[PDB]
Amino acid sequence: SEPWTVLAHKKPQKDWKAYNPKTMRPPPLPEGTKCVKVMTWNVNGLRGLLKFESFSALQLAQRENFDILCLQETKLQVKDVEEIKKTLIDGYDHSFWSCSVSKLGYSGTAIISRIKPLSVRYGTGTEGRIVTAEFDSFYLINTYVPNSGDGLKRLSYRIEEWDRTLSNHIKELEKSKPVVLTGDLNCAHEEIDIFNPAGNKRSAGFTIEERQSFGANLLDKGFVDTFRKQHPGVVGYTYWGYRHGGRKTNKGWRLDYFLVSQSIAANVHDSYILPDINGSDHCPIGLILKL
DNA sequence: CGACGGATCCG
DNA sequence: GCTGATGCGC
DNA sequence: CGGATCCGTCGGGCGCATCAGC
Ligand SMILES: *O[C@H]1CCO[C@@H]1COP(=O)(O)O
Ligand code: NI
Repeated sequence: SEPWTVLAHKKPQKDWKAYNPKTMRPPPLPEGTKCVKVMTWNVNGLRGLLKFESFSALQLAQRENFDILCLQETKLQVKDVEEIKKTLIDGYDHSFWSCSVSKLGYSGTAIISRIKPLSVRYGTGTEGRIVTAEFDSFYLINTYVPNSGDGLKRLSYRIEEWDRTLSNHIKELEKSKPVVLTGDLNCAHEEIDIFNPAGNKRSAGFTIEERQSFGANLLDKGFVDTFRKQHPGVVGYTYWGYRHGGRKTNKGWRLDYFLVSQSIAANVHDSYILPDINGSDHCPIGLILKL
């Protein structure tokens, strides 16, 4: 059973088709084409993902042979890094772990690479949400965006504080070299990125305030949503809530993105989703960027 | 988080 | 010290 | 009027830190 190949939407369109990674993906590049492969996955507790499947990271390298793996919601403490650092995967010696010191066992991002970055820096310019990694031709920012929560308590903090600082961080990097922004942006951009847009108008993640900041602070600053631009009018989800068993019915959201600067957006070859990989409420997404 | 009614618009 | 029960915020 | 909004409230599943009880 492949529920992601079936189109589930409350207000769909005739031109829309459900994402099928078997058929809707292009084939890999010729052996030797200078490129870089990046994967992103919200693990919803990395210690819980490994208790479920120990080889979750290895089975990604076996299926895609990525160069860089970006993670969100690792829910790791600063003391838990070294033990995970040795038992997650081999051959990726450059792993950087930003953990949350405010709330313990909460949030937490990571960037695990096999190519040595020129420089890595957490935060802008506490909850482990920003990891900027410099490379020979581009920055790579792995981001886990905070949620407004029940009652939209942090909605003003999300719009006037987080989305503004995140945008200014990305543009200051573009002054040097282009940007590949990945991670859990925690926002369903358009109505095609959610199965029930009408029923979540006031729900955190699909509020109009968050959706306008998705365009203003991010896309309208010279950026492209690779998956949407590669597959215009194609429904694909990267999240399914446990509360309603949404993964068995494909009733989900698209919260994980690969936003790439206009400079190198043409060099994007594939922006895919792997909805068959279980172990978390999210599923991994990938990017194949030509160099 | 999304499901499910009651109650407000509203053209 | 180890296992289960509890309360939290996605 | 009556379909299309808005909105009040619950039932709900999970990874973590924490906590007492054995
Ligand atoms: O249920 C979704 C809608 C808004 O945020 C949650 C996703 O939570 P994350 O696990 O992406 O932080
Ligand atoms: Ni989550």
